[PDB]
Amino acid sequence: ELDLPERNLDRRELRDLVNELAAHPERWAEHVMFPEEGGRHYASLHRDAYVDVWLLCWRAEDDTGWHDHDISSGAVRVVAGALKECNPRIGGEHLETVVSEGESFSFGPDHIHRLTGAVHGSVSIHAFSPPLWRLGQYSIDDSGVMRRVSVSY
Amino acid sequence: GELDLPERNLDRRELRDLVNELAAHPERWAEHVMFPEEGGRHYASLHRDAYVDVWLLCWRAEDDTGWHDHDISSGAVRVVAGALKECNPRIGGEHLETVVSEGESFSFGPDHIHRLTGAVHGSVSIHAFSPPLWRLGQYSIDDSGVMRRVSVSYA
Ligand SMILES: [Mg+2]
Ligand SMILES: [Mn+2]
Ligand SMILES: [Mn+2]
Repeated sequence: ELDLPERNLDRRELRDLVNELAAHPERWAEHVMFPEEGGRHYASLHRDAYVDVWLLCWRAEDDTGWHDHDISSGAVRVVAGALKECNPRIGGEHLETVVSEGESFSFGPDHIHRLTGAVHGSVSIHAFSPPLWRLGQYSIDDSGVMRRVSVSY
Repeated sequence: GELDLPERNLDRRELRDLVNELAAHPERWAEHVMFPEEGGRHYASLHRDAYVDVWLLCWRAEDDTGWHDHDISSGAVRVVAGALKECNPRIGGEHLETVVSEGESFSFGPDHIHRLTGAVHGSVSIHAFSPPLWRLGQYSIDDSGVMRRVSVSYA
């Protein structure tokens, strides 16, 4: 439990949150784990009615896929390693951005992105507000038409 | 008002059956026909409950829904009069367009992304959603090309 307001957080507060937490390894160091081949390691660092905070440990094999967070704003802090944040572009020229250790970014609830290209041993802290309850997972058929599946997580 | 429908969700086929049968019963919707001189596309509610939403839409040639999805709602359209253009997005910009003319209908599942543009003034269509259309995702494109989905409450 942290000293946060009794409400949903905007993306500026979420960014400060992931960084403040990166600066307190005492609360996330023990949850680091790189499954040799299970699923992308999730570790709840704090969950309440207003915020979900996760620690993610990445293998080179991990990819979120194109997705959105419905109504949830979000922030990411790379603790170690580096991630690839891609934002969709109609036309196929998808904007791609390498986010290196020490760096962080945030976004509002309308964000569509994909996290991948994780160098082995990468560690990141992800916070969502309101809590992440439903996501939209996009897919493109062989023909080219795009879909959005609402999923539970 | 309210239609006498089952107390459960309807699938795509049932939603298409519904909009087609309502077209054949103008007593249920003829009175709600209206084409705004100005003030946004006209929507009139025919039925809203915990399982199904039904709307009558009256189109002017300018009207446009924009690119959007229906979250978890399956849906169906019947064009009663005139015609609409049903566009489906394509990464590349070559969006798939399809004129839906009077008498014609189509259904879709919850994963559908589309845009409907009124093709002719005086067009009228019936739209049904199950589960109810209480949340809608409206897509936008910045000149950078980056696309974003704004979730909206339509309940
Ligand atoms: Mg709390
Ligand atoms: Mn995400
Ligand atoms: Mn629609």
